[PDB]
Amino acid sequence: KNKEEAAEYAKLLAKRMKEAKEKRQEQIAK
Amino acid sequence: GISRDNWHKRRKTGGKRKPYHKKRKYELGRPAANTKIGPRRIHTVRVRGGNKKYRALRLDVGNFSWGSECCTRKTRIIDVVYNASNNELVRTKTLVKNCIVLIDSTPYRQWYESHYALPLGRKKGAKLTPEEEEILNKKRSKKIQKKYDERKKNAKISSLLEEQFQQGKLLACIASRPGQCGRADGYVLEGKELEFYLRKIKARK
Amino acid sequence: RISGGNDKQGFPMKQGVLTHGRVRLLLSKGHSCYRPRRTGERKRKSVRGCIVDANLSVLNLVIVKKGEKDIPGLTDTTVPRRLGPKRASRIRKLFNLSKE
Amino acid sequence: ADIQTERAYQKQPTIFQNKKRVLLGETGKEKLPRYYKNIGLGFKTPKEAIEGTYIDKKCPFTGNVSIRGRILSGVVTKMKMQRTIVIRRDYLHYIRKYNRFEKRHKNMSVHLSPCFRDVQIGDIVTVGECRPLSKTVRFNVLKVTKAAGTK
Amino acid sequence: ARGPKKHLKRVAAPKHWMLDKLTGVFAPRPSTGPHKLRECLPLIIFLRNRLKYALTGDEVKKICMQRFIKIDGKVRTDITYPAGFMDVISIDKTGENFRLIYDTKGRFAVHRITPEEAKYKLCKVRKIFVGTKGIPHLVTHDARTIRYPDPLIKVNDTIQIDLETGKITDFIKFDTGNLCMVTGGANLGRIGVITNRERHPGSFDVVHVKDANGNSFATRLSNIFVIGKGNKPWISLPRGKGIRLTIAEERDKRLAAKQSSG
RNA sequence: AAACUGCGAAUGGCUCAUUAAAUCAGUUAUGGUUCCUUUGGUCGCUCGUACUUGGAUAACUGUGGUAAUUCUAGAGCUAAUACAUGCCGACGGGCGCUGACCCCCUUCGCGGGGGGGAUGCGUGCAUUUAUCAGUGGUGACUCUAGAUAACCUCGGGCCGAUCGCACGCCCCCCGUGGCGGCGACGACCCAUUCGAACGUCUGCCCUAUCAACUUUCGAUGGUAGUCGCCGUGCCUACCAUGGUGACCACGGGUGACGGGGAAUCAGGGUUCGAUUCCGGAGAGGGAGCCUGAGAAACGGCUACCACAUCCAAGGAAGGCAGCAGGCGCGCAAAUU
RNA sequence: CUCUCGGCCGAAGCGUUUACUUUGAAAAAA
Ligand SMILES: [Mg+2]
Ligand SMILES: [Mg+2]
Ligand SMILES: [Mg+2]
Ligand SMILES: [Mg+2]
Ligand SMILES: [Mg+2]
Ligand SMILES: [Mg+2]
Ligand SMILES: [Mg+2]
Ligand SMILES: [Mg+2]
Ligand SMILES: [Mg+2]
Ligand SMILES: [Mg+2]
Ligand SMILES: [Mg+2]
Ligand SMILES: [Mg+2]
Ligand SMILES: [Mg+2]
Ligand SMILES: [Mg+2]
Ligand SMILES: [Mg+2]
Ligand SMILES: [Mg+2]
Ligand SMILES: [Mg+2]
Ligand SMILES: [Mg+2]
Ligand SMILES: [Mg+2]
Ligand SMILES: [Mg+2]
Ligand SMILES: [Mg+2]
Ligand SMILES: [Mg+2]
Ligand SMILES: [Mg+2]
Ligand SMILES: [Mg+2]
Ligand SMILES: [Mg+2]
Ligand SMILES: [Mg+2]
Ligand SMILES: [Mg+2]
Ligand SMILES: [Mg+2]
Ligand SMILES: [Mg+2]
Ligand SMILES: [Mg+2]
Ligand SMILES: [Mg+2]
Ligand SMILES: [Mg+2]
Ligand SMILES: [Mg+2]
Ligand SMILES: [Mg+2]
Ligand SMILES: [Mg+2]
Ligand SMILES: [Mg+2]
Repeated sequence: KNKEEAAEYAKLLAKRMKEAKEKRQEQIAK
Repeated sequence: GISRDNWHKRRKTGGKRKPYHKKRKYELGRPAANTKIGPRRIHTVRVRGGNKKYRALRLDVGNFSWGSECCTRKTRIIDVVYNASNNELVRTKTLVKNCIVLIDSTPYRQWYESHYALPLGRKKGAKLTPEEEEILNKKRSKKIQKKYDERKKNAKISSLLEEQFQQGKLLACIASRPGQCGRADGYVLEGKELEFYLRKIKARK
Repeated sequence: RISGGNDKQGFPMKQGVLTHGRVRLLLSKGHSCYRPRRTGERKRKSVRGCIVDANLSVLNLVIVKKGEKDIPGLTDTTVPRRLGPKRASRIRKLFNLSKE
Repeated sequence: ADIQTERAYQKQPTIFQNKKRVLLGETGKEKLPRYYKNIGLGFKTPKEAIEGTYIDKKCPFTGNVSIRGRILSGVVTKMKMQRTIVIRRDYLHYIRKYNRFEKRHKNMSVHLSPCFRDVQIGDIVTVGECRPLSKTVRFNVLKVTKAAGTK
Repeated sequence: ARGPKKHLKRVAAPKHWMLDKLTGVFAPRPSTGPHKLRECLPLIIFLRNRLKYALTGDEVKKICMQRFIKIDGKVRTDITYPAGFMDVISIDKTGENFRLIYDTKGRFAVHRITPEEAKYKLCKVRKIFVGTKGIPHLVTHDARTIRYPDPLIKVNDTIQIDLETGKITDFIKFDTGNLCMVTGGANLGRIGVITNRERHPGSFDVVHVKDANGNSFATRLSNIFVIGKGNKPWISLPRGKGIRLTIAEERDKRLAAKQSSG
């Protein structure tokens, strides 16, 4: 359970950080 | 027994107040733990909530930290020299928080000689033992000698600490409360604070 | 061997007290001559000293070494049966059993 | 020197002033970094607190206290204790039977930080609530405004 | 007193239990649990006073000891168990499901739901904190602690929990324009749309809500529970849609119902 | 059955003696503490006989003492989720420092670099101290989380030697056979629930034939400590001379427990509230404690003061302001 | 009410501050 939850949250956190950085990049570029 | 309540005190105006209830369990107090210097002796106290308080009655060692070098080591406690709150504590050699004590310097000297590979605390007579000679004059390769020579750039200590190392004893200040946690922990005095406490000790004599 | 006894008022003898007469002690759990009724209860009880004197109603004795003959009431009787060990390790120790 | 007036050494607990450095950086200036914090609620930190050298553990800006509770106001009446003053709060109490009011007052002992200087008797002070600092002190001075007669 | 109190006087019980005065001296003191004593509904009160299944307290115990009642999918045998807001009660013997939702009068209502809906619940995020090894933790209004939540979820938001696994499926953010219900105060049981939020540093925040009919009111921030996004709730609503009627129009509705009866 | 173990007995019930910014009521705070239990989260995260370890004690069987008690003494047996002691496994490694040696570039060469590395020490969560950098949150942390050097109490933190019900799948196999489902109990630490405890602002009846009070023995504030579950003259040492008061301080009285409320009342108001709900206090008067998460507990203990029971005079045992009931008191109040 | 910065509104300063009045919230049951 610990391993599975850690892996799933790692994937979710990567997705969230990528989304936030992409939106910030779009705001800066415009 | 010993009560530390607030309703036995006079009012702000100065008039006295009549109590409306007797002494309660949660307002109790306990006799002081006069911690001396000697072989370790600690008694546990059952406190409110079922927890424990370690009531140290005798202590002789503790871990102190050299902050500038960030070197924490376990060293024995030798004597008590100064106490800001009361000088009677110095006479009876009582270990309390913020008291100034003397500790041994050997582990700090060992770490310093193993790190910078320079003499420290040695007499000018240059007498040596082969173990210390191979600790200081060991055969190292080019890469390791390069790191040691670079470390030798920052190897410098104030005259006060060097004199204390020559004496074999350092001045330290205790930061933990021995009567509450059962251990005497602190830090080595250095800098302006060391000068202040040296002046206080000299003026006391 | 001197186990214990009772003086002429019926009070028992305690090992610790070293006197010829009675004393009053505050007894708690783990003490002989007392049995608490509540958790943490203590009570003041009168206890006779350990020193043997002439003012004793009864004195207790335990035979440790046997003599030439055997008392007709004490020794010649056959030993009675008793409960056997209940823990497995004590069974093995009594009967010298191996693990197999 | 001037700061060190007690038998014990007066230090700011959260600042480490024994950090070793090269001999070139020692010659420049022996300027200890000051510890201060923003207390919130729109109150600004006085410049004397940031640039000062005083030591006060009960100061709302450079000490170990927390401001939470009620924010009150008063007029300075007495300045004779060490780092603490006495202010007076005036109000009117309503009597239902006569449909009128009566004048009443209260006295408060509050802690005054060394950052606030040039405080005279008769000027307005805004204080905030904190944990009990002594037997009778529960408030700390947050702002000082001068009297109407200031020139 | 010298310690915790174990009794509850009947007249000192919460008034939304609708207990009568002459039945007895005591009232069932709720056990410690997910919900507060003043904001819960004991199992016995719901089981004998609301549903009329049992007549005495003994029959409630006889029902409970047969392991028939489930709260949030778990069997509870305690007859004073504190059941609170947005909880699911299942009786498989009769095949019934209920959800505890306040009515417009500020009382818990007997609200039957589809067994498909009984698989999830809504929770309000109460606390967000990072624990050992840098693991985020989320604490809800019903004492549930969930590890590794979505990084976008903050306090005062709503999360949907699947009762079987106890894991977040999705969430609703606390923003103006969403649907909310009041869980305490004078406006308890009312449903509306958030209009604006007033921030008072060092004090309580005030939030304004407007219902479907256009009536406006305000509450504290702690008394608001976000139900759905926009105008669409994520749960089924009771008979009243959350609109509080005045006494005059309640009388008018009652008279109209009486006239049409017969 | 009995006895050991566990839990409760700190709730409830009674009374209003004390108590005049005290209690209490409304309003805030704990970013200054503790918290049985319920609910949820963690519980191979530590690299260092286990196919189950040890000694006793009751109940029981026998022998007894005292005028007397819910007094107990000796002897013979036997258990644990009582009392103790202690492994394996995961365990392959990973990461921080020490680092003999081995290579790869530039250099004529020194020298300037980039890697690999055997051998040693440390390692997880809690505890104490020092230092460094700045995931998530607050109006505000000396917050949470991270890193580094150590420490870690023998009156000793955790890391399961416990119980029940259904019992099945797998192997070169018939074994040391391997695996597996629901629960019960226990436990270090977070969160929650029930609280408790200290604080903020405002508010109380008569009395000046009570006008100055407090500070030797803490009264007001500062510094460092002790004690305490925490904040604080709570206490200690060294210091400053402070603090309150006609807006009534201080003292005295109250046939004064405080409110939600009650009687009378055009509108104002006057009087009452021991009494079933919410807080407080007490168990003949004081004081000191054990156990426990929680008591300065009294249908717990230990003393003194006042009463008072049995006695074989050596001793033993007491607390109805709990329900009935009895004496006394009174104008004044019910069934052992 | 006021410039600025962000999406007419949003943030921030408001008000020299109160007293008063009118709202709103929190306010045990009996
Ligand atoms: Mg009293
Ligand atoms: Mg009038
Ligand atoms: Mg009671
Ligand atoms: Mg209950
Ligand atoms: Mg028992
Ligand atoms: Mg108990
Ligand atoms: Mg009764
Ligand atoms: Mg109050
Ligand atoms: Mg605290
Ligand atoms: Mg708990
Ligand atoms: Mg025996
Ligand atoms: Mg045990
Ligand atoms: Mg930290
Ligand atoms: Mg202090
Ligand atoms: Mg002080
Ligand atoms: Mg009265
Ligand atoms: Mg009275
Ligand atoms: Mg009238
Ligand atoms: Mg009239
Ligand atoms: Mg009343
Ligand atoms: Mg009353
Ligand atoms: Mg009376
Ligand atoms: Mg009491
Ligand atoms: Mg009584
Ligand atoms: Mg009496
Ligand atoms: Mg008594
Ligand atoms: Mg207990
Ligand atoms: Mg008592
Ligand atoms: Mg009684
Ligand atoms: Mg009682
Ligand atoms: Mg009676
Ligand atoms: Mg009786
Ligand atoms: Mg009558
Ligand atoms: Mg009569
Ligand atoms: Mg009310
Ligand atoms: Mg009411």
